[PDB]
Amino acid sequence: DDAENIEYKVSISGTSVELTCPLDSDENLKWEKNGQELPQKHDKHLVLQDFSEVEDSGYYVCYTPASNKNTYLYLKARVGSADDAKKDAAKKDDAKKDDAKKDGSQTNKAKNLVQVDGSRGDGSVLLTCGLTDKTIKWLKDGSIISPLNATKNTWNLGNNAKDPRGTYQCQGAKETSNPLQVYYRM
Repeated sequence: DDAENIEYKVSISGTSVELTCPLDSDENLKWEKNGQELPQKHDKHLVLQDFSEVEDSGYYVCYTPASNKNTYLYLKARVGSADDAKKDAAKKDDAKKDDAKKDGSQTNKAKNLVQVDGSRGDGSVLLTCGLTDKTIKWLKDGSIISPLNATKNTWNLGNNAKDPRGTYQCQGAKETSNPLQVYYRM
C-alpha cells in the first residue's frame, strides 16, 4: 500500500555496486546472495564495494520480519578502477500502487526454480522459466514478448556481453514467476 513499490535498483559507484531493495530498512532487514546470506544488513540499499562477477555471479533478495515476501533478482556485473563514467540524472514518473495485488493474487511461492543461461559456448543468454512446466510464456513490462527462435523453456536475451538487461516475468502452465531482474555486464 505505502512506501515504494518498484523493482531492485542497481548502480555502480566507484568500483562499488549499490542495490536498492523495495523494503524500508528495518532493525531486522536481511539480504541474500545466491546461496550465501548477508546478515547484519539493516539497510534498504545493499552496497557491494569492489564487485567481482566471478565471486558474485547469482541472484539477490531482500526481506524483513514483518515482510516474508521477497523477490529474487539476478545480479551479475563487473567493475574496475572505479569505472566512474557519469551515472547521474533521474527523473520522477508516476508509480504509486499497481493493479492486481489486494485481491489475494498469487505471488508467494518462489524459492529457486527459475534459471538463466549465459555461457552456452558462443556467449548467448537463455532465460529459462515455467518451473518444470510443459508450457512457458514470458512478458515484458506487462506486455507479452515472443522470440524468433522458439521458446524451448528458454528466452532469447542476447550476447551476455551486451544484451540481457531488464525485468522479465514468466507464466507457466500452473506456475507463474515474477519479473526476473537480469542484470548482465554492460
